[PDB]
Amino acid sequence: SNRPVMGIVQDTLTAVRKFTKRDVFLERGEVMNLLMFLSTWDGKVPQP
Amino acid sequence: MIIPVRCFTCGKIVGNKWEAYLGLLQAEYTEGDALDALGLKRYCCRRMLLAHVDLIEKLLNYAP
Amino acid sequence: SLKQRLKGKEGRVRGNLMGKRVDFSARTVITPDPNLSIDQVGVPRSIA
Amino acid sequence: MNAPPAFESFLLFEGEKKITINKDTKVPNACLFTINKEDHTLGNIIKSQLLKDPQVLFAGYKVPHPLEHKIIIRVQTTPDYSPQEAFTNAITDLISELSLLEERFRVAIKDKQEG
Amino acid sequence: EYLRFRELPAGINSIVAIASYTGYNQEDSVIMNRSAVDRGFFRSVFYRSYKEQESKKGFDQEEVFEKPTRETCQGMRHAIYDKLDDDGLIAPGVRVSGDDVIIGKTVTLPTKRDCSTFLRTSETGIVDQVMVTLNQEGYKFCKIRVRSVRIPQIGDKFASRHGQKGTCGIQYRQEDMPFTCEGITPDIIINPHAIPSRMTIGHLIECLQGKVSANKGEIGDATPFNDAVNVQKISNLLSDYGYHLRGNEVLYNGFTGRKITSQIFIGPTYYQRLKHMVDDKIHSRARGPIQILNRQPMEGRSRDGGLRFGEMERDCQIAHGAAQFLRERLFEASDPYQV
Amino acid sequence: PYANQPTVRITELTDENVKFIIENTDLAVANSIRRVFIAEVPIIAIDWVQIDANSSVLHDEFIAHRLGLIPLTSDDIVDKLQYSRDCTCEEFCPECSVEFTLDVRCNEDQTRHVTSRDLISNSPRVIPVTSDDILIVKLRKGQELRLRAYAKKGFGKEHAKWNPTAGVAFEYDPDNALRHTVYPKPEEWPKSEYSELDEDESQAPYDPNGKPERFYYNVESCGSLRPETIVLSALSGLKKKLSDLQTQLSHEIQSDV
Amino acid sequence: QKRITTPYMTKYERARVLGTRALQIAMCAPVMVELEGETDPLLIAMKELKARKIPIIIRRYLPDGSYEDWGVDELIISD
Amino acid sequence: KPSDLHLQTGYKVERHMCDGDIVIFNRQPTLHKMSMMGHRVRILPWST
Amino acid sequence: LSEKDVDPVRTTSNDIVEIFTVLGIEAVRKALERELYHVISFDGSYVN
Amino acid sequence: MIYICGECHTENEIKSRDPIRCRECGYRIMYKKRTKRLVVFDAR
Amino acid sequence: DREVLRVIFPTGDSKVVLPCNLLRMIWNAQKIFHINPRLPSDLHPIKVVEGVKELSKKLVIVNGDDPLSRQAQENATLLFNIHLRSTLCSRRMAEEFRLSGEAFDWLLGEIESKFNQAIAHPGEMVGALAAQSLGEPATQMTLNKNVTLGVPRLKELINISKKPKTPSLTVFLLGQSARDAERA
Ligand SMILES: [Zn+2]
Ligand SMILES: [Zn+2]
Ligand SMILES: [Zn+2]
Repeated sequence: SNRPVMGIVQDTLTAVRKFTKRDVFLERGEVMNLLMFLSTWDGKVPQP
Repeated sequence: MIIPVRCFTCGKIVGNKWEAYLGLLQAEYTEGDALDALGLKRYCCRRMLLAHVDLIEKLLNYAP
Repeated sequence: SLKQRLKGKEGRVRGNLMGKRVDFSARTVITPDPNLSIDQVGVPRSIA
Repeated sequence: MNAPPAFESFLLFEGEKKITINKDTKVPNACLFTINKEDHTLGNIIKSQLLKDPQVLFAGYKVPHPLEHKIIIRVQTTPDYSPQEAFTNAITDLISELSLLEERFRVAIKDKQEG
Repeated sequence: EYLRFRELPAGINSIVAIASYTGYNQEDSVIMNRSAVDRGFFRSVFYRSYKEQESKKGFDQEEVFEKPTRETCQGMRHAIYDKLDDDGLIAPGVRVSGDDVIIGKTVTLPTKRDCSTFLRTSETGIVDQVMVTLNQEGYKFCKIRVRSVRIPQIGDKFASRHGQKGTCGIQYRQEDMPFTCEGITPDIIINPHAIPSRMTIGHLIECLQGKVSANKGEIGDATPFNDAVNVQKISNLLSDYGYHLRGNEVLYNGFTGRKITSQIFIGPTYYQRLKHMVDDKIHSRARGPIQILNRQPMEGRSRDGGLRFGEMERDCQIAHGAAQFLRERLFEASDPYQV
Repeated sequence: PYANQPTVRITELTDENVKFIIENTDLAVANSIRRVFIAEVPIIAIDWVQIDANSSVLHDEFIAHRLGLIPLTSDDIVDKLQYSRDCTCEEFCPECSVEFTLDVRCNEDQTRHVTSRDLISNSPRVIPVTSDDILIVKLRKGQELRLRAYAKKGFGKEHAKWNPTAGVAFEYDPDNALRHTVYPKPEEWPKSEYSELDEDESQAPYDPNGKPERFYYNVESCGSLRPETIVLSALSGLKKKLSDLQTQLSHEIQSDV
Repeated sequence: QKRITTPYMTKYERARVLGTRALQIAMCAPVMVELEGETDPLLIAMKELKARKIPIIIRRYLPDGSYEDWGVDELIISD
Repeated sequence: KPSDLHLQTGYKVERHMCDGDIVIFNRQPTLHKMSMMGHRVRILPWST
Repeated sequence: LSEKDVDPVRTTSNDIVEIFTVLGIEAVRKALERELYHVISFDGSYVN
Repeated sequence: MIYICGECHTENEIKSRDPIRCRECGYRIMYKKRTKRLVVFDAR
Repeated sequence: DREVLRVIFPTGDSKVVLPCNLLRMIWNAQKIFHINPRLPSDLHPIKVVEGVKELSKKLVIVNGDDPLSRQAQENATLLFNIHLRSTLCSRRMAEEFRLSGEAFDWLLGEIESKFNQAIAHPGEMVGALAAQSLGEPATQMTLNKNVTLGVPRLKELINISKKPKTPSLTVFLLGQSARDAERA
């Protein structure tokens, strides 16, 4: 069906919807924790 | 089978409370009152005694 | 008879030529691991 | 059948380093600290103590896998400050806080016990 | 009351939190409390009995119980025959592992072949009982019970009483588990995503009623068609014990100690450990024995058989275009032959 | 030099629990403290059982499981005792373990309750906490239990039997001023025992600059250690882990250069 | 010359060329590319494929019975 | 005996499956192409 | 189809055999595609 | 080779040749006695 | 091309399946080369016309210069070429996309590169692919005016049967009968 066969499912899908809401704000410490789990991260913290 | 030594959730000792719990029930205590009398405040520990089945008593009926 | 041996799902052709039991294969229960990559499989040491 | 020994989560097997330091090539003044047989206990306090250092730009830790017993701590400091120096100062600050906490808890016990 | 379920229960009341904690309970998986398991939570015994009979039938052929010496007896295996007692029977209280001989049986050769009983490869237990008697045929008859203790592992099946089965995906210690302000950690964490599609609302009501039962000290009544019991009534009772009326509690992350933003539905639920344990299903094959007729890997886990690479698996590899791997599975790894 | 300056207030101190408040700490330090109460406070527990006779209805390792969970007095002897892995002796010795004996025969018609009071230690400093008594097994007439056990040092990170706590209540921001938890209907939620709010309001006003600074504890003791000893042992043990870590870090820094 | 088949290497040719070359390397065949700290025969074959140094000719059989011989260097690798 | 344990070129060592080993990992019924996919082996300490 | 006031261009039968014997092999090729497409796409599923 | 009778609980020495049967009550179900070898249980 | 499309899609459904996503490729070019939609473009309209003509020759499905090969090549890429022409037209390249010369040259390269990657690979077991592609959906089909559908209908199509379970005949009225219920 010329489309992906696997996607984001269950927790990650339910959480990514909450995560990308307009009113989700992360503190400096919270952000640095998440970037630890980003294998492709360039090591540069973006401007908040 | 036998009263677990510790509460599964928090690790409080409950294996010294089964006989006391039975005695309190013999004294017309309600189950909730008997658990309170024994100091089991967290409902995890109350679960241990309130739901225990003492099958070891049945097993002692069979001759060794 | 000979005819019975060759026909059917469990017959000689379908059961032993089109499909067959193989060496170097393992089977066990599967559990989630969000810390693996999509292209990784966590394997017990006993199977390895 | 495949159950690891319970002690394997806090005991180092022979030839295992408790902590190793690896420079982070992506950005300057960044090092990765791989600590063996440690969990969120030390990872969280070290990370939170580092975030209190104004010269630390990035502080973060992770347990790469719960079945493994490693914590990776990533520290990035300012050019005039070393990640290793930040790490040592963070532990001394934690040790000072814990030692002070021990002394003040002992006094509290004595006051409570006395009356 | 009439099923005698109280007298012979088949489960444990578990503090169950319905939460997405670390992703290890997704897709009908379960997070278990390692500390609770260390305290006997869902610990079980597996008893397996082996029966062996020595029968003499034939002009000079007979079977006896004895320790088969590698020289005297023809048949032999790489197992260990040292555990056997002089009478060919292992003794109670002896630890036995895979490839161990529990019954030493020798059949006189027309010197003598070995028909000794080998303990199941996966099984690793302790000989519990060794019963010897005469069977219905009058021949000497031995039954040996091997006792193995099964501590809940990752991969063991657990179900509530509402069709919500799931294997254990990971076990966290008490400090790693999320806790309430009272220090209560869940024994089991199930994913919230198991509830919506399945619509096992009775699971949520049992958890709410279980919380009231444990706090009140009364066994709750969940008889189906009972107007005297409503969710609102149960919720009102729960409020009287200092809990949120809907069974939610503020939980703290065990790794960081921070309050979780969402309050977690947590309470006692009766779970049951299912017979299906991973250690009874894990099976690995790497050049095992082959069957006589087809000269292909044997069948069955107990026979160290190979997994079937069936037509569907073959059709799949054709679509992949992996001609060589298809040749490995269907020729090289099954029955390579020359004519 | 950015160390915190924590203050301690002990609210309640009994033989079973210690209730205290820590102020001016980070949440990570407060959480690591409770997390050490449970997993890294050493005590002495039975970890080696050798059963000579067991005619009871409970199989051998059923009994051994209970023996391990029986709390033993560990208040001061635990510090003296060495870890059997660290000790240079054979399997066991008095400097790394405590020997226990249990020899009960039932010959009366009345059921015989084998309790922790029937466990006899070779060292008076390490005894079952109950000496009601914890029930190990019930014996029928003609049944006996004869075993010897060795209790060794350990902490909860290995097995829950070395966890000295019976529940560590931990709390902060009882009025939810930081909004670390968002209540869909705050009016529906019971007030915390440490809540300083009036009956009319359910939440403290949001504090944009607030941080978790005050933490409430209720460390209940299984009995192996006094509740105040668990806290002190945790604080020194957590400090030991950090000091041990820094020694390794010093070598690694020196080795690289 | 006079080739009608695609100038690109197919995914099936890449899979077999790499697998076949890896076995040759694993059997002590000379490595056409310069390797630095590479010991896996399959990774070495990948370097040769990228360098277009695999000494293998792919013979593509056409339905009519004829074939076209392509050098691995001639074909366009997907990467 | 180490003499028989001495390796020389052309020998094959049937070594244990290790991290990064490529395996085919299948769930039945095998209905389409994604029912059998290749995975890199990661060794983890349990039986699933 | 031969009936008056009946469109002989769009009037179609869902019976594949009827199409073959009336319209030919190419018509049934198209009709077979449409009928198979109907069952696949009936529930919104898409196949290339 | 001591055998405990399944009914009267009497230890009986039976060789590999003599029939298996209680000396006292003649019961036909025997049980091997617990091995003298002592197994070590971790109390976990 | 517009009239050819009307024949191919009489229903007027413009949704098609084609190799290269031209609209996203243009979007990528705008971001890569920082195209400013407000400013006038430096891309000559003729370069668009000539560039697309050159691109069409590079996208070859049926190679060969003989008339039979040329016609098949024209037919094989007819739909894509129509889509390519109606997207990379000079009017639109200057009116909404506003691509520059550098961006357009990159765009032509991407279409060629992505189109060649879309060509079916010799040795592809497309029959097995089709069987699984039409069989996997069957595992989610239901079983049973009313017309047979789902698995039971799929069987009738592949088990071609003299007597279908629910034979039917869709009749379309030709003259005034179509628009008059009484006459229908
Ligand atoms: Zn409890
Ligand atoms: Zn010692
Ligand atoms: Zn007898």
